[PDB]
Amino acid sequence: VEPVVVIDGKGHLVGRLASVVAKQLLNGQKIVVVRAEELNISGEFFRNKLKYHDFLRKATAFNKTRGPFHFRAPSRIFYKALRGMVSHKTARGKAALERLKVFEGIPPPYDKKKRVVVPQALRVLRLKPGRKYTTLGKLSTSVGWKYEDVVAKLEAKRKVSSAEYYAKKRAFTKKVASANATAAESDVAKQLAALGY
Amino acid sequence: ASLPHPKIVKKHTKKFKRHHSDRYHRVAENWRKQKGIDSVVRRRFRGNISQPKIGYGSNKKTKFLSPSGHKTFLVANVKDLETLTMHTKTYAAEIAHNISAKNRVVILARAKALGIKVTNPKGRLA
Amino acid sequence: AESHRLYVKGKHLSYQRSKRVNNPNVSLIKIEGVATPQDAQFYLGKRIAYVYRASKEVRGSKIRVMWGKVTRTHGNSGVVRATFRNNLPAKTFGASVRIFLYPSNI
Amino acid sequence: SAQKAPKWYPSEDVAALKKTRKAARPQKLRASLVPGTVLILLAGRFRGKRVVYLKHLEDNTLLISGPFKVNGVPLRRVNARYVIATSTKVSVEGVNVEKFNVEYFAKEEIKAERVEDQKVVDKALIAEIKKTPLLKQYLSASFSLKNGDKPHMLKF
Amino acid sequence: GIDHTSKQHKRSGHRTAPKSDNVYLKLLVKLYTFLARRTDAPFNKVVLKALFLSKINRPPV
RNA sequence: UUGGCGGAAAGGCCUUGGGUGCUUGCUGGCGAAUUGCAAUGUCAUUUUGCGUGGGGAUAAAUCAUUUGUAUACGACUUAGA
RNA sequence: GCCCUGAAAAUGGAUGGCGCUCAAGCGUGUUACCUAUACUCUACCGUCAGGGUUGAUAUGAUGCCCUGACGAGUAGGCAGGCGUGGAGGUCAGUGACGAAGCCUAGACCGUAAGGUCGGGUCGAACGGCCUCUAGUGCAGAUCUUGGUGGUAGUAGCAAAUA
RNA sequence: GGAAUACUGCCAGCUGGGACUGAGGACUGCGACGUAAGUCAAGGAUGCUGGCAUAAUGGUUAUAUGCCGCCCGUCUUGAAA
RNA sequence: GAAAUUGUUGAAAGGGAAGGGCAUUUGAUCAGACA
Ligand SMILES: [Cl-]
Ligand SMILES: [Cl-]
Ligand SMILES: [Mg+2]
Ligand SMILES: [Mg+2]
Ligand SMILES: [Mg+2]
Ligand SMILES: [Mg+2]
Ligand SMILES: [Mg+2]
Ligand SMILES: [Mg+2]
Ligand SMILES: [Mg+2]
Ligand SMILES: [Mg+2]
Ligand SMILES: [Mg+2]
Ligand SMILES: [Mg+2]
Ligand SMILES: [Mg+2]
Ligand SMILES: [Mg+2]
Ligand SMILES: [Mg+2]
Ligand SMILES: [Mg+2]
Ligand SMILES: [Mg+2]
Ligand SMILES: [Mg+2]
Ligand SMILES: [Mg+2]
Ligand SMILES: [Mg+2]
Ligand SMILES: [Mg+2]
Ligand SMILES: [Mg+2]
Ligand SMILES: [Mg+2]
Ligand SMILES: [Mg+2]
Ligand SMILES: [Mg+2]
Ligand SMILES: [Mg+2]
Repeated sequence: VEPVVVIDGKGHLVGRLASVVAKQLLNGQKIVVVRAEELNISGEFFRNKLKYHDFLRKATAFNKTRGPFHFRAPSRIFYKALRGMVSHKTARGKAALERLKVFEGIPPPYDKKKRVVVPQALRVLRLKPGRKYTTLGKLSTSVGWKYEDVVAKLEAKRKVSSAEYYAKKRAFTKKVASANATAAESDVAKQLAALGY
Repeated sequence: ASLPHPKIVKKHTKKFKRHHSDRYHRVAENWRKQKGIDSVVRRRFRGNISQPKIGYGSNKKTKFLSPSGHKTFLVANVKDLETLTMHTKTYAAEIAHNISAKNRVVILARAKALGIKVTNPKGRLA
Repeated sequence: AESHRLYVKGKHLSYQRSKRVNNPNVSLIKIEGVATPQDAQFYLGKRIAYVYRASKEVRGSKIRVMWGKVTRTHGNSGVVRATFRNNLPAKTFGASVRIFLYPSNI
Repeated sequence: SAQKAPKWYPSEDVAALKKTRKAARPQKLRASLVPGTVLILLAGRFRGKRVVYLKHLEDNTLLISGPFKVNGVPLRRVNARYVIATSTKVSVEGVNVEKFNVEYFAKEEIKAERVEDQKVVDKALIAEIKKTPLLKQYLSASFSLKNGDKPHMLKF
Repeated sequence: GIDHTSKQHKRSGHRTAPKSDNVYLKLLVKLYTFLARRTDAPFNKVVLKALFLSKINRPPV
């Protein structure tokens, strides 16, 4: 319903989230994905690392610059999973892919906005308890991602500022809540209660 | 001016062009039926051009009717124009391409007096 | 007030189609707030308009409209089928359409 | 001869039509349409206005009034399929509307008689409107759809 | 699809008119066409069919 | 207009003071028509061009010439009021 | 039963792809839903079959009309039509006030073969209909003759002392 | 001991919403409702109303978008090869 | 004074061919009734 939907990628299964976003883009909804380094994939870490090495060895024999490109960043790994679910070789597919943005961490434009989640793709709601899963941030580092520590340091700074904002918002909400309760027991409040509001 | 008629329906307005007439200059657009053993057009594979067939035939009540509702009848002088005197609601006169400019003036004047519609009244007008 | 909307927002998804063949004469329409075939029965027969803009002004306006209506439901998720006087262009897959409240049975 | 004349010509006479069996019968309105019901106009110049339904005319049209003094909608005709019937009612006994018919709205500035009978009809309506609180303010406002409003679940 | 038990669009195989262009013969066919339709007499139907026969099928008597 | 904060793509957020407009928190009085029974019935933001006047600033590159740390040709690297 | 060991091939790689783990996997059960040139109903075209109607004063009894069913197709058969050179007849046909030919993302008719018209160019003959006749219809045959391209301003224009 | 409900089946029971279609063209048939005259949903659509009368609908053409489409001819069991 | 092929002018499209079928948008262009 929002003109732009911002999805927090933490705790989401990569494949199920990718299917949801691909349909949203084709239907005409702009999507922004943040914290791609906190994505989850079902299965043990060693299994997924072996799968990526199978992907690594595929390349054009006579020229390596022509073959498949192996992007190591967590945001580009999710982008690969999403491009495969869109007909990206058509003009309709190209237009849909321009409605999507994926970032590691939460960049300054979106750190003061609202983030939503997709229950269909949440790991805590889908995987059976006890099943092993892997985190996309550590998988990317093992295959040659260089900016894991930089994102971690910046995210720590963002949380300090975000926590300070929440403390002031909590204090103001307590003041507002008391006034609404104080404003009760009046004739206007009783009439609103009869109508459901 | 013509008699009332049911709505005219054209089953296939698009021209039937010969296969590969847009690929080689030597192949004209006049329709020819493909007779090759392996031809995809003859075997009617999906995505290829359609071929003429009797199923496209137009309704007999509206066949040969111009959009104005009249049937075209070619005339060359005054004498054959007057054959449409009692049939002004079903036939419209068309002047032949090789009629001189001065003879067209006489035909048009007579047609107006008789109330006969002319489909090409602007030909060879000074 | 700040709102003057008297229609329900909708999206043009695609044509009626099989896996490999499409049918431009029928368009599939998604209506916001409708997620059930039972709920989609309310909008059957309602007029639908697609509003777009052009550079050239023709009849004292630079806004053009294509009219249609809802025919039947589609699937189990509240999608409906629609037919327009002229078929919607394929570039409008994902564009917005307006579903009016007339004709009314309320 | 440029073209050979046809031997047969079709008849110029036009045949008569067969006798049609289609008898006109009066329209039956839906049960929600009762005189004195507040209606919401869905289209036209006065779209979104809340008016009062008065009488059902002979050409399958509804006679409505704003009233003109409340929301500026005069005595007009509307189509039953382009309105929404609400659950609120206004008493109509005491309002004379038998003078208005199809010929009254003949097409052929504003005439003098249209002004006078507007005030006569509205005066009786306004007296009944004052009976219930906040109804006059309700008629002055316009209806609109808000975000999250689902017409298939809204009750009028 | 229809599982046809017989050949489709099959002509009757009998002459329905004379092959010749004789104007006077066609007049006789027109006369006995009317008689065969509105007399219910078996003689008229036999004569009408005999007028369609070819030369080898009408030997001299 | 005052002060503070924000560099991950900050281009935003918060705050001080006065001026002015509106206020449907409540009670009033006038205006609406005729778009004729519906026709998006036009109220958005993209880029560019030509004319107004209120400020602001007064360069370089290439060819040709020259160099050999360069060089198939282009290119590269130097010099010259 | 499922899973695992047994289980080694050469360009990089394929449950169709992405991806999927109380599955989007395997076995099984219950419903909803999607869509073929198939099925049902209607319109229109054609084909075949069975029938109606000669009565003058209005024209086609090879006419007009009513009813039912049917429609794939190489090799091949048959039927109805379109177009071309020439011939008999006819339209007391068209034409230097412009015949034929040619050009024309201009118009109209026919399912189609094709026919008709407007505009431009041009300069001396040509067409409709009823019949007769044939050296009568081209995309191919490493087809015949003639003309013209890409290659391409490319290969190259360096033996014999200057 | 006395009912209800579930499941399955029937009704020449009633009723709301949506979509596609309007072939035919004087009369003739079979019925229905009526004491009658007549009427009717009974062998195929009529009634009422509005806007525009022109590039608005539509045709042609170029382009764009969705889906689909391998080079014809020939020999061959089999040809995009 | 046709075609192949070519120059100039005008319009349009072009991310490893081009061309085609069905449908509609946009641009250009055009016949038919005003009874
Ligand atoms: Cl150099
Ligand atoms: Cl033809
Ligand atoms: Mg590296
Ligand atoms: Mg055509
Ligand atoms: Mg074959
Ligand atoms: Mg054919
Ligand atoms: Mg299963
Ligand atoms: Mg079918
Ligand atoms: Mg056949
Ligand atoms: Mg000439
Ligand atoms: Mg041309
Ligand atoms: Mg001469
Ligand atoms: Mg020969
Ligand atoms: Mg040919
Ligand atoms: Mg040739
Ligand atoms: Mg051949
Ligand atoms: Mg050759
Ligand atoms: Mg050279
Ligand atoms: Mg040499
Ligand atoms: Mg030498
Ligand atoms: Mg159009
Ligand atoms: Mg394909
Ligand atoms: Mg072989
Ligand atoms: Mg072949
Ligand atoms: Mg010359
Ligand atoms: Mg040429």
